[PDB]
Amino acid sequence: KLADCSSKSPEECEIFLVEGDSAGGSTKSGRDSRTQAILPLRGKILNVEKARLDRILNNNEIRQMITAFGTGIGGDFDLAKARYHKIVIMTDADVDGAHIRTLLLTFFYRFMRPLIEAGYVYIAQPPTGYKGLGEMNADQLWETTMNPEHRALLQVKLEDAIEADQTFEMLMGDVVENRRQFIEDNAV
Amino acid sequence: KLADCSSKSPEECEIFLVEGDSAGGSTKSGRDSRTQAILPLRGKILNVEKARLDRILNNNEIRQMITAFGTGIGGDFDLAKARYHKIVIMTDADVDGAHIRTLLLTFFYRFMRPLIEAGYVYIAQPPTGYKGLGEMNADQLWETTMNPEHRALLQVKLEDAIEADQTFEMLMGDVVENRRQFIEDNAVY
Amino acid sequence: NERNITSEMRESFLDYAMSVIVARALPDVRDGLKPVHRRILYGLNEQGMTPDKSYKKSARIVGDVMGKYHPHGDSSIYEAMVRMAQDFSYRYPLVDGQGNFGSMDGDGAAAMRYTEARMTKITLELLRDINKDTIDFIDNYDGNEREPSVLPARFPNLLANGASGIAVGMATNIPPHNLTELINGVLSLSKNPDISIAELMEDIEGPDFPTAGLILGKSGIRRAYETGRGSIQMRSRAVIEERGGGRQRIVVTEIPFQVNKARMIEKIAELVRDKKIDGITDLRDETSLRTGVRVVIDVRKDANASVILNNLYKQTPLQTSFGVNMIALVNGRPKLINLKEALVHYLEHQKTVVRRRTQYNLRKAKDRAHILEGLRIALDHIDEIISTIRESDTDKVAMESLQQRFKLSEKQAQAILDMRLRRLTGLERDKIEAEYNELLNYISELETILADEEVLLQLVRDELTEIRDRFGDDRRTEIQLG
Amino acid sequence: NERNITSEMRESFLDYAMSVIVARALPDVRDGLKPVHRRILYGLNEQGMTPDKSYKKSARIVGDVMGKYHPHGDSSIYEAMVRMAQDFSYRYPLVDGQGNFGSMDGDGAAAMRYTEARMTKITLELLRDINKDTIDFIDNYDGNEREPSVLPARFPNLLANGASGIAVGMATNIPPHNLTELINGVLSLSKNPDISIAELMEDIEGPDFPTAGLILGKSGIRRAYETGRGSIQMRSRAVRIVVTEIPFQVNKARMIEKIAELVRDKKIDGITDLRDETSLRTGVRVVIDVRKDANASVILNNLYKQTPLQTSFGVNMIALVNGRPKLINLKEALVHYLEHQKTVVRRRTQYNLRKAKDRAHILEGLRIALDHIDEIISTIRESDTDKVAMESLQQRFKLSEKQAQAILDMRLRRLTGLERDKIEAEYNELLNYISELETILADEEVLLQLVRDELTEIRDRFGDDRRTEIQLG
DNA sequence: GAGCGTACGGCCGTACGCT
DNA sequence: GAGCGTACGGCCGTACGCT
Repeated sequence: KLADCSSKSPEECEIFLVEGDSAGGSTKSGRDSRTQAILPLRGKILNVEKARLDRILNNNEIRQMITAFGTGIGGDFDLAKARYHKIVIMTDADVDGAHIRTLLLTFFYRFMRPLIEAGYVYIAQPPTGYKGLGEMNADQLWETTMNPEHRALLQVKLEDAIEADQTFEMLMGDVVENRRQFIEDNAV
Repeated sequence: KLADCSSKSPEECEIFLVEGDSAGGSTKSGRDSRTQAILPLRGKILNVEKARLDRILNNNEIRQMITAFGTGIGGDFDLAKARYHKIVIMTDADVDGAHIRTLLLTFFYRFMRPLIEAGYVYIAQPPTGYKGLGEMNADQLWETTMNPEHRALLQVKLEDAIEADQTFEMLMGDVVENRRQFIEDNAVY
Repeated sequence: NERNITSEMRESFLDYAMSVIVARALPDVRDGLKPVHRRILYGLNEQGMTPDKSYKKSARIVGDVMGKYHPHGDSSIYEAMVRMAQDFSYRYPLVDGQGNFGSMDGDGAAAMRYTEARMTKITLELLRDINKDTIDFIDNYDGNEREPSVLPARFPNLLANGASGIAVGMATNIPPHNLTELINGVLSLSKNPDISIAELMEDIEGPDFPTAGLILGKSGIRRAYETGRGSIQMRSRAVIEERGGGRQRIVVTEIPFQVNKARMIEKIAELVRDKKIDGITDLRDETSLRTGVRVVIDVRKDANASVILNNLYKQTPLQTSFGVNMIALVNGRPKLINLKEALVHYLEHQKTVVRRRTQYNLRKAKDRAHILEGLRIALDHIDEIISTIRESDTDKVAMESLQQRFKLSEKQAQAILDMRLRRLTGLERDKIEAEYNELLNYISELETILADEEVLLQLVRDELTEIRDRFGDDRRTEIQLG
Repeated sequence: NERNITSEMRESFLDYAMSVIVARALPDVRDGLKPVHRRILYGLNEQGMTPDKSYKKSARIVGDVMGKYHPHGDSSIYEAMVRMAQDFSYRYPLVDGQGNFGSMDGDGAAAMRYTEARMTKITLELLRDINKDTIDFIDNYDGNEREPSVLPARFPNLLANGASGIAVGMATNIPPHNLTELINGVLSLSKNPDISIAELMEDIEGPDFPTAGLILGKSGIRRAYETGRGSIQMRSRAVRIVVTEIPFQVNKARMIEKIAELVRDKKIDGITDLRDETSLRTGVRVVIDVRKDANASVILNNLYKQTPLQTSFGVNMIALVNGRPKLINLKEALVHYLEHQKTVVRRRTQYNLRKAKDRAHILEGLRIALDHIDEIISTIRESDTDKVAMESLQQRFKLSEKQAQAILDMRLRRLTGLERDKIEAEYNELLNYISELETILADEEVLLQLVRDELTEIRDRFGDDRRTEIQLG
């Protein structure tokens, strides 16, 4: 499913994780195929803070990502083997896009933490005037979201390890009450 | 997928071949579950006049029918083993319903010919005012199509074996031109 | 640019969670509807798919909603519409379906191009007075349409048809109830704001499932009505019959709510096969449209059917729990509500709907009376009116001259310029006076309602009583004591 | 009751076959549209989704078309609309899409709730004069709506955008053509009914694919235009060898994978590596690194033979003529189209004349009413009912029932000074308009010239350059 | 022989909360 | 604990003609 870039120099290579073949086709058309790779994902991935390892390792989307990044998993992980120095989480500015963002960040936090620590994980969404990536023409997708000349990527930073561990357990973990209380306390 | 009847006396037992789970559910609700069985089919079946035996035998919908009828196929066919004395082809009065009718009759003609000869194969469609079986409520499906007291079933009859063999080869066979000429010649009707 | 992983996680999880809560999974306390259901019913209203007009294909309604209101998969709309038409799912069905709308054995509905739908007579009551400024309209997803934020809901639908929804941080599970009991409860609450739950329970005995069956005791019911949470035990209606030759058989005629009959029978079959239950010789589904639900369990000679039946309640879905968790949107926020809170919010909603309808009707009537006053002046001095218009070069001059000469408003003068020559006839002249006099009386009646809060409150009671007498039916579920 | 297996088979197969033929798979010769495509375009017209208004979501269009005209799967409607918006599929795109509408590598369009659409400027021309009694309207599937049987189609769409369809007993495969060449062909035919195909080919050189590329010779083209059938060889534009244009309906990704397959299995040799250097900026670019001292001319000729780098277009020009499928040559296609245009213009003129004559009659009565308004008012005021008022107005002023009705329906605002002058000015202008319309209908040559003038305007406005090179040999 | 495009059938998977 | 119902992802099969 991965539409790889021609370059094999990871420092200059970037991968855009897009939600569906609905954003896959347009980004594959709009990209600079020299240094930009596209990994279209089949909707919501497994919540790795709830799921057990055997279920996680047998998931074809989880497998696709591990294979594409070339770092490996925990015991065999290697940051020097990373095939891209930019892993861009591309989602829509909506309910489902927001959830996909949280599930993906959960996977990277629990299974590929040094990737965040190295500043390789980025976040991108449509610019104001659009709600979804599927609304955009490939040229606008390039000029506003993919063109390194003028784009809007947010680098994901790990500032406090204790606070992050607590946040991921509260929001994505098995205890509903902690999440319910967070919603109740921060509702606007 | 077959929703069988309680009775095991084939003489009084009837099976309705319906298009999809879309007609399956309502006929399963509307039937007399004592003597009426329902076999919902997953759309258009294989054209057995074009397809080879290996492809036909590996088809699940073809397999389900063979299993349900009991009889067997071709040389191993046994009319005395037939679980139902009425096999009703239930289709809609539309483009897709018409094609399903032709594909099913083709299967019955090439693989279960004595079933037609015994007068076990019947044809049913929605009554006037309805185009599709999915438009009908189960009570109307019962009262107009499934109730032996007042229904409209057409018994399929084999009159001329040579003329039928020619009809099935012309309409369902590999030679497009014979079919094109038939369409061209009978387009007025 | 950079972003803290913690800040992003909290922000994105909150955006997702709130959206599922307020705009997807949970119903509003006032009308008892989730966004998708409200849209289907509004869609049916605007497309004029009323009970008195012919059925239209489901694809016309689905496509319209897809469409103008719900930019999600057409299956989500169709599936929700199907359930609303199921008499085994909805205690008071909201959709009047023609064709295959699914079965109790989990068989799906036919494709939307074959099925046909329209509103039920009771759905007219959900939408009643929607175009009389009773409820607030909001822009649709693209700003091209206007959609209701809530429906007038002239019957307490939340409790009547119940609800279930899995959200984020919470879930809802409201059982359906009897409409007669509910309206009686609302009427008792309308007379005494300080009414207790125990007093309300004299009207609202407990849940009332479309699938009938039984409820074991009032302890679970009471707990659920007092707190908003409680387990209610649902039992199938089963009797022990004689087969002949000293043999016995269990006959099941009613099963619990949301229980798949085919899956329940397959569970009984699995247990007899695995030898986990003994004394069962045969098991058959003798269900028909004419005879209703009938599941026959043949019992082995000399074996106790009472013991076998008690084991079936324990080991199979023949006895199922309804875990009550009454969560609904109150002032656009999720809230765990008890029986009294549910009825209070509903009654408050009804008072607002009728007050706003009366206020709208009064504005509408006062505006029309003003127009008729101008037309009456025009008809009394028509030769003068015509001269004024004829002398004028433009419509602006004609209007200014009519306002100045006959002391008319801009609106009155406009109505005279828009008056057809046909209206000068004898019958048309009398029609205007007759309309005016009738309107004067209507305005007085409306003003009487708005001057006294008790007269308005009684109007709510009278309108609810009419619904109760029209749509109120018999209780189906027996509450055994217990 | 009983039925003969033969009678049933023949009856059911015929019902199915004719329905796929006339109401699904094949296009009408006049507008070049299959039922689903006509419905999408009509739907866009009724929903006012014109080029001058803002985009609307595809779900809003699909849902309308599905419920009002096409009771089949919403994906069938969406898929057909997506193709209409693809500049690599349609020579003259009919849908103006915003968002992901698919790619040349067979990537699908985004969900219909994400994409937006509206009509293209050229689609306005397919629908032009539809509400001027130019075409016949028929009842929709449920009798609640009215839908066109054919569109006015003020440009020869069948040949312009081409067609393909698998039916029963037959199939169609018409390639797309250049609009300038086509209108020039129609104009040449309009001046000489006895024109030969060879003469027409001086205007219409051959097919013109949106994907450009080349055509090997005119032999295949000629055979297809003469008989309605013929193989046309499409070749990629290739000059290490660099591919800049690929044949029509060829999947670039699959073509590259086919070349990659040939190199792995040692089928072809003398090639180091192959890369898809296509970008939105550079356009189609497929580069193949040729091995040192190996003949690139020989390698390229083998690629044409062994891969879809050279693909055939099997022409089979089948279209619905008088609601029947027919194999048509180039002249027949243009004759049916020109005949359709003549009918559209004649019917528009006849409609405009009825409309004008009716209005002139109304203005005559209003002129009498305004000249004697004091008497008119007295007559109405004296009358108890509208029936009495009407009978009394017809009797005194010799007015018709229609004229008297228009006076009773007249608003008091129509009594102002400027409003009486407006009625006289409209009447005098209308008298001249009627004369102009009658001149068009009295002379078949004046009508035929109007068709020519209207077609020339389309040609000058939408006509573009040829993309496909027709290589000599 | 395997795609194309109109039509129609099926089958799985993910989150989310509470049994 | 597979299922409930709102949301979203995927995969596969059938006919039909031509090449």
